[PDB]
Amino acid sequence: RKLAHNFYKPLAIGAPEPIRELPVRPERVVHFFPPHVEKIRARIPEVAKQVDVLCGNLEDAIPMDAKEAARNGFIEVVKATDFGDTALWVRVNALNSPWVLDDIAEIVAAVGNKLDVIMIPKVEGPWDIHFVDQYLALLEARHQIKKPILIHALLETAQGMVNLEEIAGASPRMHGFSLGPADLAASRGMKTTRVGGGHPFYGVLADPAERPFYQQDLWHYTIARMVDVAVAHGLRAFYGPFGDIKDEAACEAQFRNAFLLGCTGAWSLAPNQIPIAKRVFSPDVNEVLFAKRILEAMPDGSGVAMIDGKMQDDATWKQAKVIVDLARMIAKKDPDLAQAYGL
Amino acid sequence: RKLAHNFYKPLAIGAPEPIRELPVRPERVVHFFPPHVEKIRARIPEVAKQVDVLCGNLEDAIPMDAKEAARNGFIEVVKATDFGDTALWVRVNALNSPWVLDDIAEIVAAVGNKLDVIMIPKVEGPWDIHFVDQYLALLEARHQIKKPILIHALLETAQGMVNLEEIAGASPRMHGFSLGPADLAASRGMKTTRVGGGHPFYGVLADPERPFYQQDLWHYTIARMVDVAVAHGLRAFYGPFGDIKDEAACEAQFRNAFLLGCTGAWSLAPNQIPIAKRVFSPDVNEVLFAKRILEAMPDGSGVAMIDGKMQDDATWKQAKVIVDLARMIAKKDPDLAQAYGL
Amino acid sequence: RKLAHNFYKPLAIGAPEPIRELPVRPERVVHFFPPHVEKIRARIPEVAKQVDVLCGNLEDAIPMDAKEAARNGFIEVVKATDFGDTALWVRVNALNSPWVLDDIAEIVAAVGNKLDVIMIPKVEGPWDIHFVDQYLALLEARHQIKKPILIHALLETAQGMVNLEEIAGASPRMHGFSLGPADLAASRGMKTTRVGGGHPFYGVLADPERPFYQQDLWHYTIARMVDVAVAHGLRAFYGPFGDIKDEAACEAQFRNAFLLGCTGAWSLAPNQIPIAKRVFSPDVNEVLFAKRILEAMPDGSGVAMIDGKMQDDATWKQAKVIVDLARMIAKKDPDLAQAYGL
Amino acid sequence: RKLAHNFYKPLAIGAPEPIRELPVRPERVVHFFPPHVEKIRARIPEVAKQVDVLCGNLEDAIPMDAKEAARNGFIEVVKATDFGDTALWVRVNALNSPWVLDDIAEIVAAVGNKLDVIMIPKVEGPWDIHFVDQYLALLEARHQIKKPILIHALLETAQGMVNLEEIAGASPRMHGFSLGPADLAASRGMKTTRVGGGHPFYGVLADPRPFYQQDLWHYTIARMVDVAVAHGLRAFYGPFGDIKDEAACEAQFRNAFLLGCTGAWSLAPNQIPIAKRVFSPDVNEVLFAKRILEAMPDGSGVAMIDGKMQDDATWKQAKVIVDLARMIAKKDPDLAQAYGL
Amino acid sequence: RKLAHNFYKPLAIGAPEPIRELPVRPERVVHFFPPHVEKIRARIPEVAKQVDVLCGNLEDAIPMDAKEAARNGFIEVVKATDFGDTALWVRVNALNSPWVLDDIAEIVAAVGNKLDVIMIPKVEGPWDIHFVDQYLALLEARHQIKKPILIHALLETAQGMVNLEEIAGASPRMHGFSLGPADLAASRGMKTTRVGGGHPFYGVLADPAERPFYQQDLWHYTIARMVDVAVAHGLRAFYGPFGDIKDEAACEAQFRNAFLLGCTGAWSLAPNQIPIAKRVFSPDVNEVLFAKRILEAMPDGSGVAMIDGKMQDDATWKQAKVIVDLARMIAKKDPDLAQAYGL
Repeated sequence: RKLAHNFYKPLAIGAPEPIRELPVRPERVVHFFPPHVEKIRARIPEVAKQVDVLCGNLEDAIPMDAKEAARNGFIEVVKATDFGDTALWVRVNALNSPWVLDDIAEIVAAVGNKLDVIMIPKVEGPWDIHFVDQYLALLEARHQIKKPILIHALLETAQGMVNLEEIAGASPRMHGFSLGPADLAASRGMKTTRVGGGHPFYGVLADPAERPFYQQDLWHYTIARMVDVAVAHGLRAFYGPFGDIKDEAACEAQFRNAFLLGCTGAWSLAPNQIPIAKRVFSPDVNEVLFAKRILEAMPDGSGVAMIDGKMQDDATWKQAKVIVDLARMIAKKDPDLAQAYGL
Repeated sequence: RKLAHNFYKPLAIGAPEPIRELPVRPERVVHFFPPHVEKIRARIPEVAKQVDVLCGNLEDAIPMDAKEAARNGFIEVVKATDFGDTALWVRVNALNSPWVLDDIAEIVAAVGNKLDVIMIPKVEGPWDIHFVDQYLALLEARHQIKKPILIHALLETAQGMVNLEEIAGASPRMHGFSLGPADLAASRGMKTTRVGGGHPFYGVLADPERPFYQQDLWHYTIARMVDVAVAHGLRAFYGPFGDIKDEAACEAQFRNAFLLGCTGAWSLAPNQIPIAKRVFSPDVNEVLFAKRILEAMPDGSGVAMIDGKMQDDATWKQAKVIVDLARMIAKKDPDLAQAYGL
Repeated sequence: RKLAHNFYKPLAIGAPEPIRELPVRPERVVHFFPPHVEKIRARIPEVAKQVDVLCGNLEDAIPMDAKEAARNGFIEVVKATDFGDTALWVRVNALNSPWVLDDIAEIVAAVGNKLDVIMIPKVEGPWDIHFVDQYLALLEARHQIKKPILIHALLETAQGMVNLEEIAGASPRMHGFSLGPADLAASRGMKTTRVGGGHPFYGVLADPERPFYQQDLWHYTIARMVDVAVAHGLRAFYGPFGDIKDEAACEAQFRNAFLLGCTGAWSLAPNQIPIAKRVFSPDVNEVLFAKRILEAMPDGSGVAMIDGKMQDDATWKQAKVIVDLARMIAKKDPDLAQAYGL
Repeated sequence: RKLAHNFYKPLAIGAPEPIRELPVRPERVVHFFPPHVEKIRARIPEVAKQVDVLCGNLEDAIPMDAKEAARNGFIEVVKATDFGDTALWVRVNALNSPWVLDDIAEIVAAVGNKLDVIMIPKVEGPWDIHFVDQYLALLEARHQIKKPILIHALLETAQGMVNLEEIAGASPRMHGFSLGPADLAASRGMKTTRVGGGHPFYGVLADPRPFYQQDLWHYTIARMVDVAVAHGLRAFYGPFGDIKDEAACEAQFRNAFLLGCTGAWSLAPNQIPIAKRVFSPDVNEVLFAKRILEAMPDGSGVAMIDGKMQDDATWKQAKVIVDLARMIAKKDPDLAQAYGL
Repeated sequence: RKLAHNFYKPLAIGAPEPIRELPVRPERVVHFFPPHVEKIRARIPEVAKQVDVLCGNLEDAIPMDAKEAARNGFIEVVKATDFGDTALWVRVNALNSPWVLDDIAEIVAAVGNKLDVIMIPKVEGPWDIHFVDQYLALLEARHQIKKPILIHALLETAQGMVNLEEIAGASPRMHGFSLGPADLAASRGMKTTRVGGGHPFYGVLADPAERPFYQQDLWHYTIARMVDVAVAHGLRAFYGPFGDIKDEAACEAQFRNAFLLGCTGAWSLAPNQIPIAKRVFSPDVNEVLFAKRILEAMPDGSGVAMIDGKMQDDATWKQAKVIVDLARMIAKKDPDLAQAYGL
């Protein structure tokens, strides 16, 4: 628990000033891609135009022999690509791995000024954050990175869920969390199906034709807790990978459940999940219109105002301010939503 | 959190001795009324006889040009009304609002001896409780209030849910928590259809037509609220249900709270009044069992075993609570009086 | 918490060295038996062969006038029986009862080397663990117990759930947790139709006859229990299911706990024995995947990758546990032996 | 720490109700004695009249073959002695020792209604207190002890000094702390020439040479007092080993007293009057407190004495120091007139 | 402790923005005066010209029948006086007294825009700070106070010393601490012969004519602990009152002991203590001359510099900046120190 007057200081001389609040931009879909596959690298400038954020993958589904080819491939394609409004993330290897050191160092050195958020696997405590925060700062100051590279934590273990508060407030670099269904289920010892997301035998048997069996959601406690901790710290919650690429119905349903609980976006591991994520995690229409009324009653966000019998202040205003700014950005690339939002 | 030998001490010279445990009384329904409306104000003495708890509202749905009127209005009825066995609460404005200072100060000064619980909107940390505690204490001393005015925390933000333990044990004034569904959903970013309800699209899709089983949005919230509240000797409450017209959903939602361990719920309309009282009335067989406990242990001392279960002091005090509670309800409900035998 | 270098030191001179990790063995079923009953006592050596864990009961459903005969009767049967591969547990009385002192002391004194785990009722805080840990150490050093006796915490209060993390990391004696549904629901104010069951009136009403989707009362509880236990290297157990004859609902409830990460459940009758064993037997596909991890990394060192997932120390020793557990079960079950390939 | 509404409840059924405040009584001197020595046991009924607190010792300086004799001898003399106004303490063996179980269990069983305070050696954390608290409660309930036996923590390790706040607020049984100089110095690696004393070579050298000796125990005692007082506990100076050096003994006792310590141990009859003389309540403080008790008849309302507002916390301490002075006045005629009680 | 992103927010709509760093100004002497006394009240414009800080007293040594007179007297003299460079404090009554509410409310209402710091007696925990913080914010918003009024905690109990960390980080209003010797000694059970002084009989007796008796300082632990907690949280530590007015020798020695341990200033209960405090707690000439070179080496305050073998960063530059500003302000009032400092 750092002191407030030390929390927002750069951890290295020449490192960029830590952020006071998260950058507002579309993050409905976190599209993953293997940077070592040449065919994939070829289409990256085209796919970048269809997604909110594009994320390079050096960890899972990346063979041990391809680790360096992935890192170099990532650096290669990023140097050549103008991502424009699409954000750039990268998931490096775990902190105990023999690749993570070169992963962060070589990438920040080469394409640090294009990198927005870095994803760290298997974050189990604030000590993990402390290392990465200090490590990035020294790398940022070294190569004159102009904007602080944010930290996205991947929740994969039982300990991670327990230490969620301490992780959330360990650094001003914190961006948010991603629920890793397959990894977390393996850690906890959950028996799920279809690489994480449910099990048809988890339900309630009714009292006595045949007794009704009402399936229940295995991930209620997990997401609910993830949202509360994240929101309280001004961070965003995300549903991670939905491994069952072919079941688009279960995918959209699972994505929707996350959205209804307060999640910002989800991962896509294939071209068919891109439109699903962008559709589900798009800001509610009525919610956008309501926030426009709030911004109109309060030009500065100063003073006291009441809308629909509800007192307004700086908190509700900044909040209305982010969702309108967000919706406007989405409207800029979606004529159909530009009409529905009036933005 | 304060030291044990300082926790139950008055925060002001003249302030009444803090309570050691919650006053036992019916709290199945907390009826909200707008004190600035003379028409509604005039019916208060008769409504009070219909509800367990009556709560004046100065906050939401009370216009900014009517705050002073709502405040002065509330003082007016309370001065002129004898509430009898009905508890008197009031929901003042937010701690950052330009109304809260005069709200608490003037109401305590005028009717502090009739006010039981004050409800604080948007409690997010123990620092909120600490302010209200010290502020009330100085006010109680100035006007010689005989009973300590308790504090009810309204949960409306994510931080409030996370800091629930710190809030619960921040003061001996703590009464309990009310879930503010609409406000909490807005804070978290929950997508919900109507206040107090859930969402039709939250559910589990069955494996490869595929059935769709709706889920409860508020399960985690109520469960955590109950656990924290009970552990600190407080009481958990379900807040407002915005759909007055839909009584079936209202009873179903109130029942979900009751089954998880909530004490009562809010009522915004007269049709919600009998619903809350019916749902949150103490379980009959549970009451009947506590009567055996109180009898096996008249003094409440020594060791006793009922149905193979050992009875210590903790279970006895719990049994004393529900039996007394059931009796105060049986006092004005001939049917429950029959079932309880009280 | 204690410092790391002190955490694994014995609390008494002559007390066995504290374990660094849980002893791996079948714990799918915890069969309870009243040691004061003679006809039950006689059939014990036979019942022991049919269960993974046999637990003597001195607490609930044991009359106060039979407490001593239960304690003595337990010592008698344990003395004359070689339980073999069956784990031996005992549930003593509550830490505030007038029996617990003689319970722990006399049992450890006589059969301490045959006792594996002691179940403590109503653990509410780390202080409870601290007493038993220090108490046991003094008793172990006195009678030269070679194996450290582990503590199994019974969760029966809301405060216990709130302090679950402090309880989990209070001692290396910690084995795991078991839910006490009848008590935990009483403490919370939860309404259940069965001990360890749910409630048919708890569910989501659909928007406009309106269908009613039942929900699980225990989702929050089990989920929190699992995360805390697993994080501290402990095992979470479901506990008892009241409705003995509802084997259908018994299996479903046991299954839900298993799917969430619970190691096993209690059995209150012979018919619940095969149900618990069937349900909590290690998932076939976890066993298979674990063997691939072990086959890939002989000594557990170095870096490897299975199905795209990097394997480290944590994954390896976790896989070592599963296979060892599956092998111990394969030994006494030919069907699972072929399914596991062990 | 436990929750406030649970903190003051008996930890066993039939156990006496936990105290809310420390019992007010003279504790200027804690006189130790070896209960196994029959010659000492014979004079105890008379020695008790000469000390504020009498504490039997089962731990240090008690041979391993005499541990059982000491425990039985203690029970024997306590049964035979009417202690009157003299407090009865006992220092059992360490919590890891093979004697502590029998020490606490058998003594409480036989003379639990005469035992006021147990001194526990080498208390390092709240866990130590949690065990003793729960263990005592079950023993108290079983033998129907009428008053809760308090716990006095011995500070003998660096860890104990670090976990002071956590040890203090871990139980309502907590009476206070005694400093254990020899063992604490050994734990820290501190160099002292005497048990309870400092070191002549610890000091400040002047600039170009006089050498100004410093007190090694300043930090330790100051920290102990703050933590104890904050929790409503009493801090004590432990044993002073150098029996013959009465000048240095009084100086060490006085240093502790000036910092806020309640009393000190006595390892020999000659230290008994020294502790009394030093740790007797200041006359001026007693007289000023009498003014408070007179100005505020019930302790309510708001008064002001010498330009200082008197609430309830100030009045409660005025009441404590006066009651304490009166009890001492009951057996010291010189202070009876000095205090005016 | 609050989260960093909520820590620096107004606690009320209309309340001024909380400070990020302590205002830099001469605080060597905090001169106490009784506002209920007429002749004192009439010389205030003259005395204020001779002190760094002027603090009105409503608490100790103020009779109960004079509480209202003192409160009104303070308000009247502040309204009529332009204090210029002199800071204005006030010590209201204890938080449990029947005078606190009126003390704070009426003063903020009438002279809130002239009040710099408010001193609270007997601060024992963060909860105390929490009340005053919120109370002030609601009063500041109501009366349009432009600058936030800071909180100065008086240490008078053993509990206060123990909870010193939680107190220091309880609010951005925190200015620092003052040691209250008579009250704290009474709480602890200490014995002193003078208010603020030690005790002759507290010392080390040398080994075996006469055995020498080396006197020891009673307040070493207290001041040392107070300084570490204060400095860590970016606060300032003050000695407080030295009750022995006559003994100027002991007063200066006692003030110096605080100054050598890092205390910013002390109270002056009498006109003869004013020049003593100003002389003692004036910034050391060596620190000013050296800290200037730091600013000289690195003007903007960034980059990597090295002075006398020691690396200079943001932390050291910021501390060097304040010591020169402080010295320059003092230079404006003292031509001797203006010569020594060179400012």
